[PDB]
Amino acid sequence: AAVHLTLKKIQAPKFSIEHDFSPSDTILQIKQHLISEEKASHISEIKLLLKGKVLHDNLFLSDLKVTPANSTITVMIKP
Amino acid sequence: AAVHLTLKKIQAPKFSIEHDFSPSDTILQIKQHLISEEKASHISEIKLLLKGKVLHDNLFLSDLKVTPANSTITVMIKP
Amino acid sequence: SASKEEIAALIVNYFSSIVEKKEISEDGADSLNVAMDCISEAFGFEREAVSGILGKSEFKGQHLADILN
Amino acid sequence: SASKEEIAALIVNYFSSIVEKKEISEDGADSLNVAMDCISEAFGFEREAVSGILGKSEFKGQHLADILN
Amino acid sequence: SASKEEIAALIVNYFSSIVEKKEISEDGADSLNVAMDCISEAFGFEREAV
Amino acid sequence: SASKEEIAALIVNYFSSIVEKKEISEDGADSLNVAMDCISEAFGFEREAV
Repeated sequence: AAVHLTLKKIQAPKFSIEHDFSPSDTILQIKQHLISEEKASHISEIKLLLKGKVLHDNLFLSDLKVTPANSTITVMIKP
Repeated sequence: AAVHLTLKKIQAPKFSIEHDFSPSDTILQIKQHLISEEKASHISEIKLLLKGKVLHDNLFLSDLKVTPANSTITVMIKP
Repeated sequence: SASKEEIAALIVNYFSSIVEKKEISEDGADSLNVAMDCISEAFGFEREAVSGILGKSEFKGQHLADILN
Repeated sequence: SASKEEIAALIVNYFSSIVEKKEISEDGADSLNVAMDCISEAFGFEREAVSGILGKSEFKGQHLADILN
Repeated sequence: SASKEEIAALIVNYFSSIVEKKEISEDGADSLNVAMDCISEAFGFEREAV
Repeated sequence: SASKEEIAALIVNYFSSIVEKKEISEDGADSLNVAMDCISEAFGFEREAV
């Protein structure tokens, strides 16, 4: 059952985008999505956080225990 | 018109007593009352305060702007 | 970097913590209440102003800078 | 005498003062909010626990003793 | 770690230095002298003892 | 009299020493590194500048 995530980048220039992922997707897949959306060029440029926790690539989305449609992943990008 | 004052000593052994004074009485008169009540032997042994202000003997009770019946003078006694 | 007024307010704030949390006998709370009024009178602030004084971002930041040197 | 946890809580408290009082742009408040969550996570306390941590008589008294030396 | 009496005694010491250097008015000093006695009482020691 | 940037740079310096001495976990350090970048942004300087 899909997880509707918001991906919010606060570093100027900010963005906020949305996408449905599977609970069985990994953090790596969310970074791969960001590259598909041309927000970055390589996964190494991207950090993702849930609240103050930096999320490692191997984590499964279901491990985050986010809500089905109300949660936001913070995006840090260093080119 | 009389001022009904409460005179409260917090230093153990505590006391709390009441007396009506005139607005034209002075702070000296209240210390003299305390001696009349055998709470002390000389006015020099007594300090009086209203909230955090130490009251000088020459002050008039009307200068304190206390309420007619709800105010308390703190009493410190050093024998 | 704390002013004597700021220090006095910290002292009042400490005694206030004890009285509010009932960490002292009632007679001891009465004594600290007199002490808090006297300090406030001596340093020229209202006892009720203490939270505001210690609550300024400016004070918090400077005190943090003192701590972090 | 402050622990690194107490220092972290002071820092979170300072940024919280800025955000609460709206002393920064909305985008800057968003950045400090992320920063406050990261600090809280790093030092093992909940962000909502900070007031309680700094509010203990014990902390206030020790910090006062540090200040008064 | 400072005991409650030690904290109270440092506070009394701080106020004594403010009065002794005349950093506030004489009326202010009056009030701080009363404070110091109430603080000594609250924390169960004598001011002289500080 | 410390400016807001000065305060922010002292904070960044404090966190950098915690990370560098490994006083919290590697995951903690990850989080503090993100904090430091957000702090630098909030107060209008670059972290390298600190």
